[PDB]
Parts: sequence; structure tokens; C-alpha cells
Amino acid sequence: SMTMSKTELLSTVKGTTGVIPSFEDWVVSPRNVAVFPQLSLLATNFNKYRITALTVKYSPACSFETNGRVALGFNDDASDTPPTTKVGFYDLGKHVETAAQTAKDLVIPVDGKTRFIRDSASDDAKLVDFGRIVLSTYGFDKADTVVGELFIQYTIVLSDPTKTAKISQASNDKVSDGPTYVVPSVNGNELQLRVVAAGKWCIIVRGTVEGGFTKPTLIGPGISGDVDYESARPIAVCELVTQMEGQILKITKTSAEQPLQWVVYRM
Amino acid sequence: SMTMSKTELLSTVKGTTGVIPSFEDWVVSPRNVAVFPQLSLLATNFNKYRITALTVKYSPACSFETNGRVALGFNDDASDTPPTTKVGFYDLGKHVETAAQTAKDLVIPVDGKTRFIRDSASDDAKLVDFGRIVLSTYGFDKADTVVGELFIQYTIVLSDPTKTAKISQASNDKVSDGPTYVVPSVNGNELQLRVVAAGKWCIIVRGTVEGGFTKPTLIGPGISGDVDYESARPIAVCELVTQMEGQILKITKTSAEQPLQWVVYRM
Amino acid sequence: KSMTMSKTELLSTVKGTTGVIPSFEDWVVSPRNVAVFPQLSLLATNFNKYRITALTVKYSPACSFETNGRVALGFNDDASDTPPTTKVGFYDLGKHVETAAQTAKDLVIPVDGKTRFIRDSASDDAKLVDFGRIVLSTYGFDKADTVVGELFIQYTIVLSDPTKTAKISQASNDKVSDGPTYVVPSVNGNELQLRVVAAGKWCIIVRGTVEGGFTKPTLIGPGISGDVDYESARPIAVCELVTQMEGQILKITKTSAEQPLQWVVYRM
Amino acid sequence: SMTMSKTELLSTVKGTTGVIPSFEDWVVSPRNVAVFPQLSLLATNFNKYRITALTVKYSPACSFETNGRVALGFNDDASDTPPTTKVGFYDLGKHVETAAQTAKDLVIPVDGKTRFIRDSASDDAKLVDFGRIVLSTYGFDKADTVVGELFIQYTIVLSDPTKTAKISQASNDKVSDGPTYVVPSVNGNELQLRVVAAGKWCIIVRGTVEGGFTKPTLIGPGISGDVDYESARPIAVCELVTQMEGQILKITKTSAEQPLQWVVYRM
Amino acid sequence: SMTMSKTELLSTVKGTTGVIPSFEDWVVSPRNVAVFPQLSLLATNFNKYRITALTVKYSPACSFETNGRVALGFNDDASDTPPTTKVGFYDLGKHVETAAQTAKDLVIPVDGKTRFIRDSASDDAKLVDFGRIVLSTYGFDKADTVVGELFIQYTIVLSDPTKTAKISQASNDKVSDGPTYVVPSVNGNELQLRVVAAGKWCIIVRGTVEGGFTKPTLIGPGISGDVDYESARPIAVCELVTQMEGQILKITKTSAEQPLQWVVYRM
Amino acid sequence: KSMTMSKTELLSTVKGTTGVIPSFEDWVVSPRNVAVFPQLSLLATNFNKYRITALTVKYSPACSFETNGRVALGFNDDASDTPPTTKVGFYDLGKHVETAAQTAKDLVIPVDGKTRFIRDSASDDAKLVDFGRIVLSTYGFDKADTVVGELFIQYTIVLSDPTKTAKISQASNDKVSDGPTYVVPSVNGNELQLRVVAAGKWCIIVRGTVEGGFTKPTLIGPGISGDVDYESARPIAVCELVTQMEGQILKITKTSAEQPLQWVVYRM
Ligand SMILES: [Ca+2]
Ligand SMILES: [Ca+2]
Repeated sequence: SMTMSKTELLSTVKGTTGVIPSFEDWVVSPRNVAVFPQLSLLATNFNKYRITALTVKYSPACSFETNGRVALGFNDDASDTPPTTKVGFYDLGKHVETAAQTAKDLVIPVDGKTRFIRDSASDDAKLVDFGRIVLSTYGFDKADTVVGELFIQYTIVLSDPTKTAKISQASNDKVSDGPTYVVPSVNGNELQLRVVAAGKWCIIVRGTVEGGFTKPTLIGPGISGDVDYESARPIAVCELVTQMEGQILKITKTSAEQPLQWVVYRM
Repeated sequence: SMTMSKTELLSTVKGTTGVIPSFEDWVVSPRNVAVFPQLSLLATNFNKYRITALTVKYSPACSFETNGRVALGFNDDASDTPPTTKVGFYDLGKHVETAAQTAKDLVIPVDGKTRFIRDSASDDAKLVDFGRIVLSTYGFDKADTVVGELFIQYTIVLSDPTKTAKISQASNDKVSDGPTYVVPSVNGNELQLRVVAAGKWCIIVRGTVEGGFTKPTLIGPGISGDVDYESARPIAVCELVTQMEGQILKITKTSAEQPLQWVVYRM
Repeated sequence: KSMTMSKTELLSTVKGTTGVIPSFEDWVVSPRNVAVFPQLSLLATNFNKYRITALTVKYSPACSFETNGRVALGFNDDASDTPPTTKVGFYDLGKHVETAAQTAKDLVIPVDGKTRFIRDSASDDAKLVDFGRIVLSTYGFDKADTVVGELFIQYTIVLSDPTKTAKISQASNDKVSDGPTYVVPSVNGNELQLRVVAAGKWCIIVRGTVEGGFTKPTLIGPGISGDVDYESARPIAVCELVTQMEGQILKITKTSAEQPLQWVVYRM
Repeated sequence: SMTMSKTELLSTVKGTTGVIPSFEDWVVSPRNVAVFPQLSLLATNFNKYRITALTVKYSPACSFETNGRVALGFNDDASDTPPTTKVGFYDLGKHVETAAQTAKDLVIPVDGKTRFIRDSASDDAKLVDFGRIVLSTYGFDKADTVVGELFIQYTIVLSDPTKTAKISQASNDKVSDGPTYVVPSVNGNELQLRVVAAGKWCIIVRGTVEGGFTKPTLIGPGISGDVDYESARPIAVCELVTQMEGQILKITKTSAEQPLQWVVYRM
Repeated sequence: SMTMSKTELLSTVKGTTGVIPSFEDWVVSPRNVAVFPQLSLLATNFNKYRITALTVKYSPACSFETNGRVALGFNDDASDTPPTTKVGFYDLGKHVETAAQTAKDLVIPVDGKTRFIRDSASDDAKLVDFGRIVLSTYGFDKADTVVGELFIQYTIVLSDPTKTAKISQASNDKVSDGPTYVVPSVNGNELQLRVVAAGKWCIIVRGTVEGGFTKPTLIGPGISGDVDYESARPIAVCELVTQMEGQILKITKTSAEQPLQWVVYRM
Repeated sequence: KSMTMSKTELLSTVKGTTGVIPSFEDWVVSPRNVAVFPQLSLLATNFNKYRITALTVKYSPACSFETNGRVALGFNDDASDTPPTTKVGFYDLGKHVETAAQTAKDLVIPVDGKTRFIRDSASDDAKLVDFGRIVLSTYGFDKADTVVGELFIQYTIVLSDPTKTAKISQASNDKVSDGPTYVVPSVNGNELQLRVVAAGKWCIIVRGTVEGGFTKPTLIGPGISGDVDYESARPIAVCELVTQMEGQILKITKTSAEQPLQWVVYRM
């Protein structure tokens, strides 16, 4: 029985211009790297968890002369889909809105329930996950631009130690019994790996042919690293440092090539 | 910060012939992978530790006809030289002796002292390390034959949470500031990477030539995996599984080739 | 006997940092570290032990209008562990505090009741002698080089074991220095860098073997000026420098034939 | 003056065939190196001792197919003759019997009497010595084969601090006023120095001729070291390591040569 | 846990003429023979020590009509260098001065700290050593001449018994893990071994050639012994008795000879 | 704020003097004078004013048998007036005390309640800044060089006006120094003498114009040792000295063609 209390960096908050609503959601399970960078790592060694305390804090990093609004909401059951309308968010159990340049906390309620830590995709969200967090942004007069970050302050109890869950993520991960460090999106012959959280990582891309795929490319600011590429027996070894959520690795293969293979290790 | 109790596998025990004692030692430190395969991982998230309970147990697995002595000893002064004489060993602070067919437990005494956990070789062993364990054997009928294993039972309390440590080991680490997953051995153009403990690993070997080094080879029963080799820009991606301590990855290079680079990740 | 002092001192001047990538700065808390205890360091020279009873870092803004940016402070009591390199790493520290550029914030470092030896040299065991390390981080600003605010340390220490005065000059004791850590070196092959820890007036002397020995040294940094007296005969340089901000650098490159150079630093 | 508790190695135990008992004895005295290898050293700094706890434990190391009896006995009258008969042995004050595969402990009783520790043979055994221990074996299938070792567990309190005793042994000591590290045996021109216990020693042999004696030779498994020999002014400097009791240094001399001189230092 | 109280002879005090200051320093660690002749020997069997009481007593052995002054000082941390100016000594934590013909005590302060007994040169003085003693002499009107001696009166507690540290000192002692009985100083082809403390010793000098080195010579009063020399295979066996600190063994080799070898045993 | 300190320090070691002619030694009482305030001088560096409330000089003998000799102490509050040269002159001082070699004696210097500025440099008005001058005198001994006793200063001072740290290095400011008076020079035509005021570890650097400039410097005194690094190319000397008693001397002789040499002194 291990009790942890810490305030970690959850995500960066960028402004939203326009009129159509913009949403970002999370989930809340200690297995989720996107939410608990460090905690997820400790979580690999326990079967259960119980949250004693939980608060999401919005910490502005912009001037007082900044327009815009930031809203946070929480939902009891992770199985329900996030809101897709500004009305839905508001009909949600709890929500808080604040001016972009003003700090504000969302203190999430806690049941005494102790539950299993999710093992795979086929697990029941209602039984294994805690809830879901939602962020919304509007009223800014400048596109993507950081205005603040939100930190997660928690106190959860890990228990029932067990064998260490798997630490690497692979292309052929059956039932996603592995962690989710990166999420892929395929657009024809172009492949995109989106690094879910900030951190140090190592990704290995492998191919069949030889022309296979072109040397991969790093998309977005806040991502740097070393890309070791070798055409013959298409292979790339990328040692990256993502200093922000959602950075991108882009690889383009030949129509000749079969879908690419990859693994991600935590550095 | 909380406590943790588990009994992990430490090492297998092979026979030794003759009246002349054969030794093995381990320095007790939470970041020493060799002693705490699982725990070492957890330990990379705290600055201090305090062991409250620690006992080493020898568990036989051999036939009752075996001959031989198996003895355990502990010295709380990790900086002092390991014994060399049979008397040297028995003159240690605390020791226990038994026959190969008979189980025995060495229950180590504890100081209530809380201490910083080692960041690198250069930290003072007397300030950071708990002590040293010593295995001694002799009098067996035949050499390298397994006769039992020894497990480590503990209860330690981690504290002073902090920034996560280096999780990967590279061929150019700052005075052992990274975990020691593997220990290199060189004699000419032949390189050996001794894998410290049982587990799942991924090792990457790089060169700088074309024929720099030949496809690497696996030594020892209980080591297996895939060795993905490519001569052009000498590179090998070995995804291994080791069911026993001290297994070996052997790689030979061209007299022309520069000394190799390697990195080892936890799988 | 033993003395107890309390004082506030300027720790640093904060410059803006551009983009999403964090910039870091760190300080090791030790009574003889001039970077942190300008005046106290002198006094500290006459005792063997110290105990900190109160310690706080304050950030005070110098801007108030349209200035965006994050300013964060963190502390780590394991003075020998590596400094952070990642936004994540930093926030995972034992204690940290965040703020926006135009809003003041304080970091109160927790204190243990431990009395410890004051560091006599670069080879002392940091875990035994140093109190901890302080870390500043900045990123997210629009303008590159502008002063945004200042950092102050407010302390209360107790000096205690009296002895003969310690060495006041730092000298290259063939890998590792000898006295107060005025400068920290880093060798990069044939090139040598001496990082002058704190702002001040200093005098450094570099020596060699071979007459060709090393090239005339160079000053790297916006806040380092001085007079360099080079003599390529018996390889020697006498530099009287003026650092007006922490971390400036003195660069020297030697001949592959030349042995590792030696040096000394006097406090003017 | 303070107390001390330790369990030291006493001797190895070899088999004995036949129905006729084979014996071994040891006189319990803190300066008797044979019984207290380490302690004997400490003991050279006090004038008195008092044993509060003493137990001899036999620890097997043989296969369960071995045949044979192993028995231990104690007699608090060190001056009395050791037994010769099997009944003689079992009629002793306290004894314990066991089989070669089975561990057993002889727990010796204690008088609270505090006594002077022996300075030399001439001191009255009844006034100075604690008693005598006896090992007996018989019924084994084959002769000199090791079957276990016996350790000595004690708790004694030293007192009446004084001037340190002689630490070296010379070939011309005043009625055993020096430690007995070695015991000489002579038959003609052949000299044997039996090394009493396991340990590190340095023996020096001197002659008085030119060819006085040949380079000395080492007898027994578990004895090793350097023998630095020089014929002109017959001299040998042997730095040995003995991993077992009763090892032998053998030196042969010229019929002309005078009986040799030797000195033995602790290493 | 052994508690010792004894008053042993620390050193001889000789007069100092002239005007330039004269200093002598010690250190204070039970491993230091120079300070604890007998105690150092017992200390070889324990890992830790704690000083309960400590006083240095100056005991004059000269007439009342003797001019001169004697001063003693102590420093908390053994890492700091001894004073090199009369001002430094005086700025020291504690100091006491007395007339040469008058007895005087220096009672050193004690922390409750229990620390490890130094194991080698690479140990941390601040963590493992107790402090440092300094002696100064001046105002005498006759050169080297004994005027008194200083005795050390202590009460320290030895604890955490372990395997016996090494007892001999050798030329090739790596990291000085051995005791320091003698300190060498080389002046070209002349070698000097300075016997640190009074006591009985045995030193063995060995060479390569044959002319190797001339029969060694004893320098200083208060040193006598037997020197057994043999030219062929340069070897010397010296059984000495130093009745005072700093006596000297002098050996001169040929330019032909390589640096000499030697070991020192405690007699 | 302001601090008050009390401490006893070794002032000097007394050697016997032969004959009827007196030997003299003097000290100028000033908080930044290392000769008198070894440890305090460092602290004094952080204030502007001081006030002495208690001051005593003690002579303690080191002999007791057949040692003849007079030992006398005197004080003068006019720190700028010349030191005595005559037995008479000395005894005509404001306050003096006499004793025989084997008998201890104390001199208690009277105190005024004046708070004054601490001397920032060699050109400060002694009457305004210095407290006074102490004088030792000896003569009448039978043996020439033997230590006869020691001198100690026992004081209680109040430091008070806090400011930025003062200069710690002394530099030849073209006739008259700049910082603490570590050394006092006297030019005798083409020869220059630097008298090192107090025992300690020091580093001195001498420079010139003409390549021939000046001869390699010499150490004058029984208690001065060190390493001199001479380079007759660009006339320069780098001396790392060790004075183990007050008043040792560094001698340098220059070319008649050479301009007055310049120098600096660092405290190690
Ligand atoms: Ca110190
Ligand atoms: Ca001023």
C-alpha cells in the first residue's frame, strides 16, 4: 500500500479563435501517461488504486491584457462520450469557467471506491476507470498560442502489488495490453505517430523493402532528437525529447512497402 | 511516500568443487538492478530509502545425494573488501551455513537509518549503501550445476519523491548515473555484454563502417530473442528475454572498426 | 560560540525565454558559494559548520503590461542529482511553484534541523555537505532579451564550528579544485572552459609547459569584460576580469602536444 | 572490559571407518588459536575471561547416503585424559550423538567462574582452562572424506586489560608463552610444520650452511602461497594461505645441517 | 559492543629552538597505530567506534629550571590541513598552552556520533575520522631533547564486529587498505622507512639483482634489533624494537636495482 | 544593524634583543589590518564604520629560568605620529608598561567612544580613521635569537555601517595603494621593497615596461619562503609567498631606464 501526493504537469492550454466549440478530454486512470506522466510508471507494479484527493489547477502564463475564457468539466463515468456541444458541457456534473489570465481550480469529488487498474482495451470503463476530464477554450483573438498550463494535484493510493505490466508499445499490440505512448494515424502512404505526452522516448521504425520509407521527420515545436536512418532494410532509430503534448513523427513509405512496424521505449 | 514488501528472485546457485571457497557478492542498494529487479524500477522516483526488514533465503532444487556447502554472509560496511579466506568469510558480522539439500534463511539486522539512494558511482558507499551480501560455496562433486536459487525478502520504505532517474543504459554514461543493466567485457575485437538479471530487454548495437561487426550471437541456456542485423551502417536490434542472470550477448568487430556503441532499454 | 545571520540578497536577474522549450538555471546551496552568499561567503570562511533555519526565494516582477511568460522555481534536496532537462522533469521535483511573468511568487524551501560541515573543496561529498539545489525555469515569452524580474534569497543561517581561516583562492588541483568553487571547468578535448560562477571582480592565471602551449584566451558572454595579459613565451595568461552576471565563460584552447593546463583564481 | 559474541569456524569433519571410534580433542582456552582463530587475537590484551555462553554446532555438507556416526562430548576437567573407549566417551559429563547427514548442537554448560587466561604451559589447566571438547567418529564407508564442519558459537567477557602478549611464534619459545600457530614434527632430516588453523600466515625458515635444506614444499589441498627460496645462507620466506586446518609445510635438511630455526607471523 | 578505557603513551615531546614555528599533528581514528598503539590492534575486528571520553595529557619529565612552552590544539574536521602559522593554531577550536615543566590536560569535546572505522585512503575524512590533534613547541634553549611525553586517556566503544582487517603492510599496498606501520621516503638510491610508533616489528626487504642493496642500517636512538643480511638475491630480515616514535631503517640500492620491496609484520 | 565581536588573537612572537639599544615593533590599530585582525579583517570588509569598546595587549612569557631582559609596551592614540626611536622617546609615550622577560604583564589601551569610518585605502586620513598605534620594545637580553614570549590582543569591537563588500586586493595606485594595506613599499632609488605586513599566504605580481626591466626578486627574511615565477621577456614576476611571521620583505631592483614598477597583492 503506497500513497502518493504530487502535483504534476498535465497539459498546455492554447487559445481558440472562431465560433465553433473546441474540446479536449482525458479519462483518469493511473495507466494513462497523458494524465500522470510519472505516476503511470509507478502504476505498472500494482493491481489496484484508490483516489483520495484530486484537483485540476489552471495556471495562467499570459498577461492581464489577454482575452479569452477557459472551462473545465468532469464526468463520473468514463464510458459516456465527451460533450460535442457547449450545452452538453454545462449539463455535466461539475464545471468551472475562468478568465484566461486568472488562475482557477476544479476540485473533483471522490468516492471511496478502490478499483482495478485497467489491463487492456476490453476492460469495462465503468468498472475500471475513474471519470473523465474535459477542457474547452474560447474567446481568444489569436490562434494556437499558449496562455497557460494545467497541473494535476493528486493523492492516490496504489495497492495490491503484482508483476510489472509491459512497458513498451508495439505496432501489433493485441488488445492494447501495452501502454499508450503514441497514437498512429494513417493517410494513405503517409504515417503519423503522435506522441501523447512530454518526455524522453525512443521509437524504432522498421520496413520490408529497401526504398521502404524516406528518413522520418519531426513535426511541431517542442520536439527534438536524433534520427539515425538507414535505407537498405528500411530502419530508423529515433531518440526523441518531446517537451509538450501531441508532438509528431512523420514517415512516408512507398506504395511498394507494406504498412510499417514500430515500437516505443521509455528513455 | 510509502512502504513496500515483496520477495523477489535474486540468483541461481551453482556448485563449486574443492575445499577452496568460491564467492559472490552483491551490494545492497535499491537502484542495483541485480538485487532488486522490480524494485530498482520503483526506486528511480525517490531520493531516500530506509529498509525495515530484509532476509535472504536459500531454496534448494537439488537431489538429496548432492554434496557441498552453501553459506551466506552479510557485512554492513559496503566499502570493505569482500572476504577471500574461508575464515575471512565466517568471521563476518553475520552468517549462516547449510547443506545443498537443506533450505536456510539469512535474516539481516537493520539500522533505522534513512539514507539517500545512490545517484552514481562516486557517492560514498558508507553514506548511501546498505551493506554487502556474500554467497560462498565449495565441496560439490561437479562444477556448474544448479542446485538451488536464493530469493530476497524485503520491506523498505521509499521517501522524498522526486524527478524520475535515467531508465536506459548507454555505452557512455556519466560515472554510472544510469542503471547497470549490462556489464561490458572486452578482449581485442571481441565484445561481451553480460546481462545482469533475468528480464526482458532490448539492446541496440551501432557501428561506423559497413562490415563493422558480424551479426551478434547469444550465449547461455535461457537467453533468446530476435537479432535483427544489418551490415550497411553496422546495426543490430536485439529484443531479448533472459530467464537467468549473467547471460551473454557476444559481438565481434573488424580490426578497422571503432569501438562499438550500445544502448539497453527495459522491455 | 556560534553566530546567526539573516539577510536578503540578490540571486539573479531574470531574462525572458522564447518558445516552448524551457531554459534552466541552478544554484547549489552552500554557505561558501559566492553565487548565493556574496557577503556571507567571506564570513563562512572562519567556521567549520553551518545550519540553515530559514530559506526563501522570491521572484519580483519588473513588468506589468502585456508581458507573457511562465516563471517557475523548484528545489531538490539531493544536491548531487542532475539538474532537470525536461518540463516534465522539472515539475516532478520535490517542490515547485509556478507563476506568470507579471505576478510575484515565493518558494519556501523546507528546512531539516541538520548541522553540517561547510564545503572545504570541490571533492567534498555533496550529500554530506550541501543543503540542496535551487532551479529556475523560463519559457513562453514573446520578446527575447529583456529583463523581466529579479530573484532574491532571504535566509537565516547559523555558523558554528570556529577554526583557522579557510583558503580564499581556488586552484586546479590536478583534476578537481582546491578552495572555494569560484569557477567550474569542463574539458572538451583540447579546449577548456572556466565558468565563472558569480558576478564579481576576479583574477585568473593560466599556465603551461610548451612555449606554444595555448592560444590567447577568449571571453564568452555579454557580461564579461576585462584585461587579458598574454605571453606566449612561457605559456601564461593573467586575466583580470569583471563578470556582471552569473555564468560567464573564459575559453582557452591548448596544443595537442601541451599537457593539461593549470590555473588559479583570486577574488579581488 | 566488555563481552563478545560470534560464531567461528572450528574444523572440518572427515569420516572414519570401522566400529572402533576415532577421536579429536581441543582444550577450551581463549588463547588457543585452534579453537578461537579470531578471538585468540583479541585475547592477547586481557588477563581474565569468563564464558557465559558456549555451544558447538555440527553442520553437515554430505549426501544423505552416507553412513556413520558423529558425536560430541565435553569435559570440564581439562587436565583429565581424553577418552579411549567408546563407553569412555559416552560416559562423559555431556555428549550428543547424530548421523552424518543430520545437524546437531552440543550446548555446553557454564560455571560463572571468572579466570586468568593462560600465559604458558605450566599454568594449571584446572585453574586456567575452561574444559575440553571431544569429537568422535566411526562407521563411515570410506576414510578421509569430508562430511561436514563444526562451528563454535560463543559469548565470553574479557576483563582486566593489560600489556599485549607475544603475537609471533618462534622455534625457541619459553614453555609455550607464544601463540601456537604451528606444531613441528621431526623424523630424521625431515621437518614438518603443521599449521593449526585456516588463515594467512608468513613463515620464515633459517639454516646455517649453504645447502642446509632444500626449497620447502606444501602438503595438503587448500594450502598455497609463495615460497621464496635461497640456498646461500639457507633461507625461505613462505607467505601462505591455508583454507583448512592441519595443512603442512615440509622441509628437508642436510645430515650436516644444524636443526632449523623458524618464526611464524600473522599476515 | 566493547568499551575500552585506558591511558596509553602517545608520543615523546622534544624541545624546539629557533624562531620558526614547529608543528606535529595526528588525526584520531582507532586504526591509527601512531595514536593508539594497542587499541589499533583491537580495532581490526570491528566496523564502528564511538568516543565517549578523550583527553591528551602532557606529562613533563624535566626539571623546574627548564625553559620552553608546550601547546596543544584540536580540530573538529580531520579534512582541514594542520596550521602552518602560529596564528592558525589559536584560531583553532580548542587549544591549551603550558610551561614545559608543568603538567596540563587538553580535554577534547565529544559528539555522540558513532562512525565507521576507516577502511582505506579513499575514505572520507569528514565521515570516518574523529578530528585532529596538534602539538607545538617553542622557547627551548637546547635542540632536540626530551622534556616530557604526552599520554592519551580515552574511553571509546568498539562495535559491529567483523572480519579482521589486514595486519601486515606491504610496498604495493593498493589504496593503503593495510595499516600504516611505516612511512617511506625515497632520495634517489637511498630508501628510508620511518617507523611510525614504538613497538616490536619485523621488516623484510627484498631485491632483484644481487648487489641489490647494502646491508641496511638503523638510524636514531631508541631502536635496536637484529639485521640478517644476504647479498645474493638481495634480502634482509630485520627484527626490530623501536622504543620511540619515528625511528629509521636506511637502505641504499644500486642504480642497477629496481625500487625495493618490503613488508612489515607486528611481532 | 550592527555586530559586536570579542576575541583574542596572537599578535606576535617575541624574540630576545641584545644590548642596551632598544628594538622596536609597531602596529596600527585598524579593523582591516590583517596583522592585527586576522579573522576579523575579512568580516570588516562588509561595513563602513567601527567602534572599539575594549582593548588589551597581553605579554605571556615562555621562559622562567635565567633569562634576563626588558619587555615594554606602549600606546599612542595619534596613529600618524612617527614611532619612537629612543628609549626616552618610548617612555615618554602617553601610556606604557614595563616588565622583565619571565613575568607576564598587560597593557590596557584606553578607549574613546568614537565611532569612525574603517580605512578604505592607504590614502585615508589616519587621524580620522585609525584608532592608534601599539609599540613593543626589547633590549637587554643575553641570548640573541630565542623566543621569549608571545603577545596577544584581546578585543571587543562593534562593526556598523553595512555596505557592499570592499576590495580585497591591494594594488599600486601609482604612488599609494588601493585596497587593504597588505604590504607597505619603500623606494630607495632603483630598488623597491615590499614589506609584507603579516604572516600568511600571499600572491604578488610585479610588472614593467622595458624587457630588461627588473632583476628577479629576492626574499629577505628568515620566515619568508615561496615560489617565484620570473619572465624577463615582458618584465613580470608572479610570486606565491608564505610569510610565517610579520614584516618579511620582497626585494626588486629595476633598470634606471625602466619606469616605476606596478604591482598587486592577492590574499590566498
Ligand atoms: Ca572544514
Ligand atoms: Ca568605506
